[PDB]
Amino acid sequence: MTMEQFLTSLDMIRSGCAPKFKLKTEDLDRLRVGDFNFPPSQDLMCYTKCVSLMAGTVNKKGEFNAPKALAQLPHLVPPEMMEMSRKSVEACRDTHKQFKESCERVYQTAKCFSENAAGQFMWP
Repeated sequence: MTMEQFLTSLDMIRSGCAPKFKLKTEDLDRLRVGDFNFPPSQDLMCYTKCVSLMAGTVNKKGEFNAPKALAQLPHLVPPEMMEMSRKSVEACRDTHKQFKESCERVYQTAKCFSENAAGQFMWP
């Protein structure tokens, strides 16, 4: 996919998940730019689980599937973002083992991704 297609995909992905939750637009826009540096509500955390479930990178228990995520990347991000995404998959594939609750497992993995990107990170 192209960067232009990617950028638009962010909104389409959000559209499938955001209506299920009570969300503040200021919070989503911070996540959108990779700013995970504020306290998340439970809704925001579960929002990230819904996004990741849409991506097929986690299961219903919030467990991150690193080999499948790696397999799915060419359908998820554009070529410009492949290497950093691959780097983050590897760097964050275990951080989900340190939390027990499914929404927090995914949120914390997502936060880890944002901290292991060399500036190029965007969340739907």
